[PDB]
Amino acid sequence: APKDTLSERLAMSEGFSATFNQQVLSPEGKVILTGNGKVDIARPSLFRWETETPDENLLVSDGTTLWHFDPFVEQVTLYRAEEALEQTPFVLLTRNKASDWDAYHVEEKGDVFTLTPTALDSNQGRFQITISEKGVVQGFKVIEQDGQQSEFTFSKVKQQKPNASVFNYKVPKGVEVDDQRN
Amino acid sequence: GAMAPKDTLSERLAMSEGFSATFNQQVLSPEGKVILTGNGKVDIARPSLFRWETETPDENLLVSDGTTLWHFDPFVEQVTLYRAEEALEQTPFVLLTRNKASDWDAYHVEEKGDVFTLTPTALDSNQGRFQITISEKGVVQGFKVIEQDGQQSEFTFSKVKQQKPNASVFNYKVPKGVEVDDQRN
Ligand SMILES: [Zn+2]
Ligand SMILES: [Zn+2]
Ligand SMILES: [Zn+2]
Ligand SMILES: [Zn+2]
Ligand SMILES: [Zn+2]
Ligand SMILES: [Zn+2]
Ligand SMILES: [Zn+2]
Repeated sequence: APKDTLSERLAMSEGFSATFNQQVLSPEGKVILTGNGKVDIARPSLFRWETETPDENLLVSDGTTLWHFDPFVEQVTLYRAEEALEQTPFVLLTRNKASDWDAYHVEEKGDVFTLTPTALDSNQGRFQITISEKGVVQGFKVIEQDGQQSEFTFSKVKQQKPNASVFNYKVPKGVEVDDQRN
Repeated sequence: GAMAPKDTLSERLAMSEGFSATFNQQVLSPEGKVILTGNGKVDIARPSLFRWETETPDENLLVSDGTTLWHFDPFVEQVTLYRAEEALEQTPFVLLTRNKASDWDAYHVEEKGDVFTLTPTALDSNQGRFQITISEKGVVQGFKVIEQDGQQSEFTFSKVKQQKPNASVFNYKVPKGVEVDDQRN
């Protein structure tokens, strides 16, 4: 099955580190933004998404707190890691079992897996994960209902679980802290 | 598969007499960041026929009917004419129109899965390496032009129609008011 193929491929490694490039395309197909950064991901639930361009910022979850640090505005915002998917979709790359995909219909074409929300009332868009038969994640795409798509491609993949330390974010000096856990 | 790279690459290209598709381009610097994007559409009929219509970065048209290669630029409103048998001199895209082993005579070819890497056997070539990604069913997914210093111009195909375009698609007619730069020599 497609869900089982996706999950078994994600399960081949407990984590990875990589650089990424990003391209955002309008519904018309026009490039709106290009960006880049780095990622560390350990399964389940742990992700450290570091954006270099165009908006330098850090998003990091230890499975309990989701932190958002933006250096330009000297701000740290706190969220429940329970509500990660509401805030960011990158947490999908940290899944590793078929029951994690209950909200979606899954389809496979080669290494490309498309996850479509089951309900039709959805405002959420579809997702795509490109992952090799050896379990190497090649890309991730977020497609809005109106056709706008943000595309992430991974390179320089280190197919090893990052240390737990990488996700234990400490609030730094010189920032305001906005608690959004309640 | 990988023990006969040119035969496999040839057999896969021969699976369809042509295709049409949209394409998107990314150029990556030697340090791996995106420095340029583009898009357009392509029609290919095998052998030798191609129509590569670019929208970005520069809007322009390249089309060969096997005899004449036309390059039309709408900003300068000029079309240059070339001999089609020298198409490779002007564009690497003609490589997607091949379908037999003797067409890869100038290259060492490596197959790793669906990715075929074409390397000029001698280092002198101003051109660097080429990469064609094509399924076992013959569907071209992408094409890369790689420079020696690491820069890569990467093309990805989408909305593919695995069907031969009509021969009429490649019978370019020079539009009224366009200047003609004849290089057929
Ligand atoms: Zn994170
Ligand atoms: Zn709240
Ligand atoms: Zn053969
Ligand atoms: Zn055009
Ligand atoms: Zn132009
Ligand atoms: Zn060899
Ligand atoms: Zn005109």
